[PDB]
Amino acid sequence: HEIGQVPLLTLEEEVELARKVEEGMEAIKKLSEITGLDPDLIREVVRAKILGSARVRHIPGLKETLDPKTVEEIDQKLKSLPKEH
Amino acid sequence: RVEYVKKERAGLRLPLAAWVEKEAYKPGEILAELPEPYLFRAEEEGVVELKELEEGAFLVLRREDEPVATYFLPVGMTPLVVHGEIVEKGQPLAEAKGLLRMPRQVRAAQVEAEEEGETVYLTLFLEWTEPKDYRVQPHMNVVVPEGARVEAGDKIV
RNA sequence: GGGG
DNA sequence: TATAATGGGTCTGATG
DNA sequence: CATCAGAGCCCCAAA
Repeated sequence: HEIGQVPLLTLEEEVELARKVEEGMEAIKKLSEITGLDPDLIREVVRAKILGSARVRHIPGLKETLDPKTVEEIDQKLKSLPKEH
Repeated sequence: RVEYVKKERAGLRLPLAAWVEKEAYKPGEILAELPEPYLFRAEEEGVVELKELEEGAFLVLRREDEPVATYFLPVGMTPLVVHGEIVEKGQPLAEAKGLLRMPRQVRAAQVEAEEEGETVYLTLFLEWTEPKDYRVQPHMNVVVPEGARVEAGDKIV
């Protein structure tokens, strides 16, 4: 029943979502170059904020524990950038 | 649909007594009223380049392929020529029949009037929009908002 | 499935 | 690692 | 009026 709540994608929104996902993937590569941080770490912090404060945990593979404190520091180091970055 | 903004200069000859004087003409505004049919005649030699808008048309004579005259036919002007036609000087191009006025999708910036006997030759600084439609497909995405003024070479899709 |  | 594939197979007594 | 927990002992050969 829960699965039937989410409508099936049209060929357009199928390509749109798949497209936005691939662009976001590249936006974290180009974002680790600028910031000079770990790609994986960045992409996790991007997840922390989209999913919500319900999930927050130490992702084994990453080097810095993911407590609300260190995500806020990386969310500010992100917001600290010029409009073009 | 991209409403492309064109801004050129064009002319038109009317009976001086049928022409209402104004330093500009907003869309739909009356430009002249003729008590009888008056044949807007050609004043240059060349091959016609008809360009019909929504209402009202353009008409560009050329020698070789260099433009030599650009005429403007407002509403009320039925063109008596076809595209690519050869016109000798003085041959009637269109016909005005009573009230003629600017089309809705085009306006007159400046207006310059030279008088010559019982007529006026208007040099209208016209600016209008010519829409072109583009079909968009499922593999493609529109990267431009509604009302976004684009310059040449910009990406829309 | 039998015994008591 | 790439056709497309998108919703399963008795029998009684005490307690809320 | 529905849901859950009870409903004898020991022994054998089988599986």
